[PDB]
Amino acid sequence: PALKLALEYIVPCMNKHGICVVDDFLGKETGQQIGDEVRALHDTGKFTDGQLVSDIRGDKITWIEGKEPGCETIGLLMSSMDDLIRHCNGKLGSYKINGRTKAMVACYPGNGTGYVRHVDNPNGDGRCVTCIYYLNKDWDAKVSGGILRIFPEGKAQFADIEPKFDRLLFFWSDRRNPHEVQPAYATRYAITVWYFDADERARA
Ligand SMILES: Cn1ccnc1CN1CCC2(CC1)CCN(c1ccc(-c3ccccc3)cc1)C2=O
Ligand code: NI
Repeated sequence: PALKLALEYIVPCMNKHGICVVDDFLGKETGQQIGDEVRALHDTGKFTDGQLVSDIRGDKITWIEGKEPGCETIGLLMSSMDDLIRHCNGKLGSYKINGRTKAMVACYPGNGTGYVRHVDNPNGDGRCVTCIYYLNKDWDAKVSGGILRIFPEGKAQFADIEPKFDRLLFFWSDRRNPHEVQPAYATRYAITVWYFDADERARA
């Protein structure tokens, strides 16, 4: 229920906390299909070899426009993220969201790598909202790790997000939300898109 989710949940939660989670976003049939497509990209070698950690390598990535052969349902996910944001009108902060990046599909290989603490957009590059879709069936963070931990600015607490199947996450891309991915001991997939604020971007 896009507009309803938008108006009753995503808008008030973002404006109050700046971090929001939607479980069971596309449902398990579409979700599995996205899973399958991401796995096919992995098995057919479309991912990079992974972030040079040490040689130990971490998260493998691939940029996905949405129209590529074999990425149709990823395309569908993207269109559906786009619908959510659009049905938010201009009510996320005072931002006017007019574009987004392609989809970054990330795959942690399960070798104990994660991702160091960072801010997605620390220097005003246009990106106002980070949108992440998780695809990991029966993820148990107690056993496989890979929690996304956010450190909201000015709070003395963590916000730990499990990379659960069919979960969608929004958070502010700027310094309000430093985050890290804790070590992952199982294959962990996520798809991220960033939304641009027209003014910040016209001006980057
Ligand atoms: C893996 N993961 C989990 C949680 N956090 C992360 C890492 N997080 C921060 C670093 C990345 C990925 C996300 C590396 C790519 N990237 C990125 C850079 C530049 C642009 C860009 C530049 C110009 C014009 C338009 C877009 C878009 C995206 C990031 O921000
Ligand atoms: Ni990040």
